[PDB]
Amino acid sequence: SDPSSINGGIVVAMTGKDCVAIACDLRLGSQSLGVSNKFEKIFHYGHVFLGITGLATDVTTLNEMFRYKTNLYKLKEERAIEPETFTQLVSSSLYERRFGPYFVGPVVAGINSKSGKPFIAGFDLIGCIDEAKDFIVSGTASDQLFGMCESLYEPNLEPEDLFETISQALLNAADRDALSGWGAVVYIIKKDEVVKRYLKMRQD
Amino acid sequence: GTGYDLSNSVFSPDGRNFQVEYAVKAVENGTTSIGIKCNDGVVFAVEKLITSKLLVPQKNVKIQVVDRHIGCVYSGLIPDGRHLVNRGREEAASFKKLYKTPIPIPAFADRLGQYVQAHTLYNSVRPFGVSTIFGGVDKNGAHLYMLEPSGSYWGYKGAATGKGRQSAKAELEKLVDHHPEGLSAREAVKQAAKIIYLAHEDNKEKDFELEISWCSLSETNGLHKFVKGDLLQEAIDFAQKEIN
Amino acid sequence: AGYDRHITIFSPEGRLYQVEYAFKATNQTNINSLAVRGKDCTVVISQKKVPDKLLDPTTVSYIFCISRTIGMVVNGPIPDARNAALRAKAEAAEFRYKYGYDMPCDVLAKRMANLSQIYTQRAYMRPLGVILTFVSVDEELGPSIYKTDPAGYYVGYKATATGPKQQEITTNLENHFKKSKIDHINEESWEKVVEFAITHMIDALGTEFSKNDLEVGVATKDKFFTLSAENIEERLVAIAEQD
Amino acid sequence: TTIVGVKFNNGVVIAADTRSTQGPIVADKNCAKLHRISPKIWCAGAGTAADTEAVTQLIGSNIELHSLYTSREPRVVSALQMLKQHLFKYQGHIGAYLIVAGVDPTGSHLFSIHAHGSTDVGYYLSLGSGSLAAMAVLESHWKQDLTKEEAIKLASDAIQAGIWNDLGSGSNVDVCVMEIGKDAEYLRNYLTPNVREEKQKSYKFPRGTTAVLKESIVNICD
Amino acid sequence: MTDRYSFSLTTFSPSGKLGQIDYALTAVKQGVTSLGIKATNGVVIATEKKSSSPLAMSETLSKVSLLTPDIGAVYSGMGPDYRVLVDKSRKVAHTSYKRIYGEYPPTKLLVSEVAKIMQEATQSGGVRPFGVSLLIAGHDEFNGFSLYQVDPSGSYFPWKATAIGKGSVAAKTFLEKRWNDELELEDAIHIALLTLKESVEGEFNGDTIELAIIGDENPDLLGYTGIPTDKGPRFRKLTSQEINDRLEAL
Amino acid sequence: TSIMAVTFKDGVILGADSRTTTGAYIANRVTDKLTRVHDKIWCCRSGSAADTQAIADIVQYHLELYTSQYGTPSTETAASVFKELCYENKDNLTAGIIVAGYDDKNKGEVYTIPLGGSVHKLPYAIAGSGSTFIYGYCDKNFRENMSKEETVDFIKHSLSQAIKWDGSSGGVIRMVVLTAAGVERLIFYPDEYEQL
Amino acid sequence: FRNNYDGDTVTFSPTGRLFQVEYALEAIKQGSVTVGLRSNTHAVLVALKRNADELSSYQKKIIKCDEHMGLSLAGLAPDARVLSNYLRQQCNYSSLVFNRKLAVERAGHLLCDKAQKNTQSYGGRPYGVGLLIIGYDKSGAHLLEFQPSGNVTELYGTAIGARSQGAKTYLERTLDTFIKIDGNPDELIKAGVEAISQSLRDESLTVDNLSIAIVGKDTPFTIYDGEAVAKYI
Amino acid sequence: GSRRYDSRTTIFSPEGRLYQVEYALESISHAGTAIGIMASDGIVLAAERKVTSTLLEQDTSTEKLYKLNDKIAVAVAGLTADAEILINTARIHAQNYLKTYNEDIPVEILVRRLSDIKQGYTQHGGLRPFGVSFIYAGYDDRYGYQLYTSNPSGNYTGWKAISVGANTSAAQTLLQMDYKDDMKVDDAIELALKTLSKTTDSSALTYDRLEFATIRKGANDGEVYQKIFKPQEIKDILVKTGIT
Ligand SMILES: *[B]([O])([O])[C]([C][C]([C])[C])[N]C(=O)[C]([C]C1=[C][C]=[C][C]=[C]1)[N]C(=O)C1=[C]N=[C][C]=N1
Ligand SMILES: *[B]([O])([O])[C]([C][C]([C])[C])[N]C(=O)[C]([C]C1=[C][C]=[C][C]=[C]1)[N]C(=O)C1=[C]N=[C][C]=N1
Repeated sequence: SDPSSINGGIVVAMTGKDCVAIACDLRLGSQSLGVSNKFEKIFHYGHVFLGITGLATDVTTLNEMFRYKTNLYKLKEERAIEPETFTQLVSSSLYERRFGPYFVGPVVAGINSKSGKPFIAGFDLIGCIDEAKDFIVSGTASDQLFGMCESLYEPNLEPEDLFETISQALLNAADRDALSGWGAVVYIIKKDEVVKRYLKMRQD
Repeated sequence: GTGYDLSNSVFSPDGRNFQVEYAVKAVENGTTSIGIKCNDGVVFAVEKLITSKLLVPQKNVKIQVVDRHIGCVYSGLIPDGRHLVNRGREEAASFKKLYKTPIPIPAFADRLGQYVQAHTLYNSVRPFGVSTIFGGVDKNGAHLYMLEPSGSYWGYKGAATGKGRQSAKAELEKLVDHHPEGLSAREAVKQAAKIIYLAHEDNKEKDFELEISWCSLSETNGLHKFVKGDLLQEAIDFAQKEIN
Repeated sequence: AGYDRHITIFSPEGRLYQVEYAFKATNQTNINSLAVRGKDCTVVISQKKVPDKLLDPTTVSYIFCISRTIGMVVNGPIPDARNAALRAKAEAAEFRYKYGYDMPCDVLAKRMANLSQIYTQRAYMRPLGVILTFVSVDEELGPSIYKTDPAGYYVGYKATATGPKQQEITTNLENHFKKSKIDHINEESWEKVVEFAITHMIDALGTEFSKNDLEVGVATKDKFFTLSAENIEERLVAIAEQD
Repeated sequence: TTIVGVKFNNGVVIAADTRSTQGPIVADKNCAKLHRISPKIWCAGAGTAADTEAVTQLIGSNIELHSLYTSREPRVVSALQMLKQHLFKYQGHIGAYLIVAGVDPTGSHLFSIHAHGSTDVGYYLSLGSGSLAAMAVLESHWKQDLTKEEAIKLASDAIQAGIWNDLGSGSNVDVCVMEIGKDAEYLRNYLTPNVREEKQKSYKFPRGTTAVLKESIVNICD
Repeated sequence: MTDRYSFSLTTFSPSGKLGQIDYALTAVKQGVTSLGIKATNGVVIATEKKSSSPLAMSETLSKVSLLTPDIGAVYSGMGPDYRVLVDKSRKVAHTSYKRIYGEYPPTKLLVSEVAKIMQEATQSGGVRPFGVSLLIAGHDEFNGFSLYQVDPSGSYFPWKATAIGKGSVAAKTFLEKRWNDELELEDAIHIALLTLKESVEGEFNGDTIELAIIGDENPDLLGYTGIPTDKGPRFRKLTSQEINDRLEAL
Repeated sequence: TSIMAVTFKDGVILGADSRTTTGAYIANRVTDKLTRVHDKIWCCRSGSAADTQAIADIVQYHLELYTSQYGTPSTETAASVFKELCYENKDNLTAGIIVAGYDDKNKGEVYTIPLGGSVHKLPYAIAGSGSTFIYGYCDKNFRENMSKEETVDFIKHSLSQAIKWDGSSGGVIRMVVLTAAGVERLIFYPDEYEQL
Repeated sequence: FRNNYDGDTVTFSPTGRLFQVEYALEAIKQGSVTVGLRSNTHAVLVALKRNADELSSYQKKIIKCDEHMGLSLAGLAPDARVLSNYLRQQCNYSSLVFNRKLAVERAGHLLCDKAQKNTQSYGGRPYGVGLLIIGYDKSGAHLLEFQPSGNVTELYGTAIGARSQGAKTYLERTLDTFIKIDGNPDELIKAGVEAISQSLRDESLTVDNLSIAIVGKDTPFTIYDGEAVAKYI
Repeated sequence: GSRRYDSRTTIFSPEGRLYQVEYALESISHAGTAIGIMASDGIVLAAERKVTSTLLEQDTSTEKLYKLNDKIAVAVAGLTADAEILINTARIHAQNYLKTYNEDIPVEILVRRLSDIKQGYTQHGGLRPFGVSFIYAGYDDRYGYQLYTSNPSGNYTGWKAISVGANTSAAQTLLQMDYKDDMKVDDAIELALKTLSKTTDSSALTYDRLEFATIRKGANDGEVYQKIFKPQEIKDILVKTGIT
């Protein structure tokens, strides 16, 4: 019934000291039936990362769309799109379908290559931009995520610490949601490098 | 160079539009028709050349009504005239439908004007082959107009077009001078029949048939009506008499 | 090849003959006009010639009331002038509807210039053989005069003139401003500005005018109107009692 | 949401809270409900966030183009006509409720527009779920001939009525002052009466607390 | 009615020439000279306000136009063509960029858009090419300051300095001599004023000349305060006075 | 909403309350329901604020273009335009409109256009939720050719009664007098009409 | 001259002529003669059918529009079919929507307007066929002559096509006579045949070569061919 | 009407040739020469900038070498503006393909498409053809390195080495003289410079008049890399190859 509760899933992003992190669960189900445990919800175009929760078919379609758009962008602009600019492209792209929206909950994370400033943002299904300085949550366990984040979080965490924090936020929120879990992946982003780690969690 | 006269919307070096000017030639080659504005209305009349005895008399009517208060007569390519009245009739219905009040003659005139002028803007169409005399009674008086193939039109005291436009224009100028107080509906009707009999000399070879119509605030109640029977015969006589 | 003179495409010299010929059409009516700016009004004077005796003098005009505030005088054939008028009226009415305020004289001028620029570039549209002078007392710019041509060109003037004897009127007016050193008739009443206008219209043309030889339009704060034969006479008399 | 508009002796001021909600959950604790249509014509929006932002930028964009085309400063009545005819066109489906204010060649103005397309004029206005708390304050303290400072206080207090008494409103207060002869001044977070108290403990985890299955470096460069 | 001119009005001649574009360039040649010079911290574009009558108000006619707060244009050729091109340019900068990425397009892209509009009027049915050549100058975060030229064909190229119109050849030559990669904005303005002098017949002052620059941000020209990331437009038209003050150190 | 237009000896007067509501909340208490569609042709709006505003703006645009071309329009013409919009779009509008105008040849005229989109020319007309409560009063107290003072009094009493009983009506009573003399705006406050 | 102004109907010649239209009229003259005449009770159409070879048929020249209307053609058959079909619809729309038979005079007006549209626009061509329409309506018997220029005229009698001038003179002479052949169709038809023979020359009207149509007071427009017209040869 | 001014861009000559295509080609022949040479370990694209000046900003310039995909690029000869129209649609067809199949578009499929667009302007529409000729240099996992060419007619073919623009006959003879199936990208680079160097219509052959690009699969990686040479880079390779 609710296109946003058929497949399930979560994504969360946090800002730390000279870094940003974005994570997602790996479940893809059809109501009660778990179907895939390798459905990652985080993609990236250049150094800009985007996680998408919601109806899986749209999550896929949007990714294909942004790859398409960021490609033409790079060809014309002769440079890689930045977090801030992309956020705008996501928002305008979503509102374009104002009365027949994609049932997704986008999340943008990245470091501005020129200013080196960490950046994260969330959007509703029709494009409204939520640019937070601390964290963004999305998915079927967003209440739980809000709870975890609102407590566990603290400013200027170092990459190694931010990792522990975002991982615990995701993991414990997912374990209270029937439609999330089945594996998780976390991205720690820094100006220079990006590390990707798969977490160990309950498989029920 | 040359060729400036083969396409309709083309300006010749002297700023003219030859196709329109050629259309006029078609108008001058037509029957003569007139319009006489009077103290509370307007009268219309036209010459109808009797090509043969086979033509049913009084049948092939030429004068046309638009809405219920406007009269239209023209010289030149007859079919083009009907086409213009049809447009005017739609033009009028449209106006009444939105504003409720029947269309003012000045407003109606611009409608025909804008439309005719339109046919001098593209090479994909031909200018109208007629000059139209039309008018009627409205909220503030009577109005008489004459529209040329160029889309040009003005309000007149009297107007004529066609073969004998000069004879008519001459007779009309007299009336204007000798009647500063304004002719009357009844008088204009006879006067008209005369201008037509006189202007017929520029075509004295073929026999004709006269046609008159009028729109007077007092004689017809502001409605356009054709002159028939007695009133018509009385005018034919007044003419046939002064023609000698 | 030689068709570069029938439709609006470039001639080898980079010229557009149809636009040039359209300019020729603007003098066909053999009428002159001029506009000057008062202290708080704008005036436009134009020769009125009624040849045929069978005409109804009251319907022979080349001045138009575009909107409650915009007035427009045309130099060119009446059918093209009316086409331009109807459009300008429509454009002015719509602008008010969409933007909530009255279309400014200069803006309507630009709008019409652009429309004319198009007949200049598109082959199926012929240019209109007219020159449009727009006047009013803009709520932001004050007394205003803007004129457009068949080339789609348009600019604002301190004062201007159009017609066969345009040059004489212009140089006349030029001289007056070189003298007065200001860019407008320093008069409080529009009646004197109308008089100034008619006066110079006479000097430059070397002709005397009767009440039925002229046509006058006046633009003031929130209103543009045209004078009557009698309103004009009252004007003619006044000037008479000075010469 | 609580948004208000208050006219003062030489201009107009608008304020708004900073909370965004989805059901009973606070989505954004500091969003910006104050939008710029042109330099001196600002708008306060309530209703559907995406909608208020979108309609505000669209009209803003057209207003910019109209300004360039007419070589004139934009007028508030123009932003008001474009906005209202757009909303009307969409029979209320675009959930935008706006308080549009500003100064232009013709003076200072204050209007409001509802999603269906109707507009209203007044010296003081409010819209949103906080609308009733705000209006109670306005109807109780407004007076004609307010000074810029009095207006800021009145407008700011009205928003506070919303923040404290309306669950749909909260966090901070944003204000924007538009005075007849000066630049419009936008005061983001003019008031921040809801700072979170220091937490009772730090939840910084000892590194290694999280079990990792696999790890790898991600390729950004092309 | 209905435009039945759905075929090209610009076609290939046996020699391989495209007559209408050639003629359009010829129209551009007759135009009043206009120029542009790129400095290390700015760009300057300037032209002559060839008043077509002393009764006309030269102010009401700007040849230098702002397209975006960091981009301006100037031309040589048919003014009316330029005017409608500026309207389209300003609109395309919104419809095709601001309304999508929430920021004004960078100079090369906007120029690219304009060039496209002109290319179309070179091949579409029923039209003649535009009779103008534009010089567009702007600045953007990742590309810095830039100067371009767009011709009636739709072709465009970047310049350190150049001139178009009536005395372009002579002007281009004078610029090659004075240009270097260390010029400061004032230096370029100065050189611009010197170059334009050789092209102006009559009066040469801040009322007969129109000059604009693309330089630093003008927070004073913004109209409001409160948004740290908004520092004002880099485009600025010089005042009749500002010009005269410099003509004195000519 | 309580609105009415009455024709009298010297022309015609329009009156209305100033309340717009959203359920039981008074969205606007100082609303101006007397809208000008031309110098001497005004209207009274009832029903949907958005609908009537949109309709009014369109009629205004039409009459302005009408004037530009054919001079001042008759009051009958203004009613025709309102009707054309209201009738042709009956399915998507909730607008109860009263059209009143002053002509020199016709003096004052009143045309009422109710929901359906039908037109009705009358000596006087009343509409809006509060009008139901004053049908008796108005029918008993109206006389033709009253004086401006008598008319202003008739409107003032009628509306204060409408405002008294109808919760959708309230605030101030506004009036607009249309005569050869010109246009006059009248406003009456609660403290006055409440004790009539 | 002419050669530079006869390219299409949209062009006026320096004297104000529309050659394309004139050329169309020429197709009519090259068409087989047909005659039309009426009294006050009836209207008759006598048409000489033309055959290609002696192995061919004598192409039909009479079409029925309604029970009270019909016409004879001279010129491009396809154009007559187009115009007759248009008339059939107008005659039909009148009955369906207004339960009223279309006045002959009004049908002439419709044809004129349809023809006119093809003489003012680019790309089209004028119609190349002449038509004689007869009918009996609420105002009696009627005869109409249609010209591609768009000119439609009401007459007592007339003829169009090759040598049509013979018959036309005969009728303009026999006028006072046939106009009074009321209540007697066979007499009107005979007068119709004596008129059409005034334009003969090649051969003599035969049985499969003659075609006649009649309509009036109490006679729904009907067509007679061959045997049925033998008693008139 | 309009017919009068219709050039009829898409008709056959009595000899069965396409006038406009022929003249467009004649146009292309005056364009700066572009060369494409395919080696075993990569592809080389070189082009001579037509018309330059002391003030032309070469650093920010691009007029003959454009990136279509991350594996495909083109060399242009003709109207730059016409070329850009085609290039953009080209870049779009690529992304569409990528979004549909989640695989980069095979080089020929992209070339056939663009060539099809060109062919269209040849058979219907009444519009002039694009005055452009392309040299496509790309790589895909089905045919490895490929080199193609397309012209106004909409015809295309594959090559080991080829040129477009001015003096093609001269340049083609030189290539067909020193080319060898086992060449290496560095050999190709040198051959390319030599050819241009001998077919130039200018004095010497400086870097400010050149555009250079290579599509190689850098051994220390395993992927395909496009490199549009920077002025300085072209100046260097110019010295080494002994042209200083
Ligand atoms: B306020 O109440 O107007 C407030 C502020 C907004 C207009 C800037 N409204 C909201 O925050 C809305 C409430 C709403 C919920 C559901 C349907 C319609 C309106 N919330 C949002 O717009 C929103 C945006 N993104 C994420 C979550 N919620
Ligand atoms: B009155 O009742 O007509 C009144 C005033 C309006 C015509 C200017 N109507 C309204 O205020 C309507 C609702 C209504 C109440 C009673 C009878 C008929 C209609 N309200 C609104 O239009 C409204 C409310 N809030 C915001 C916008 N619009």
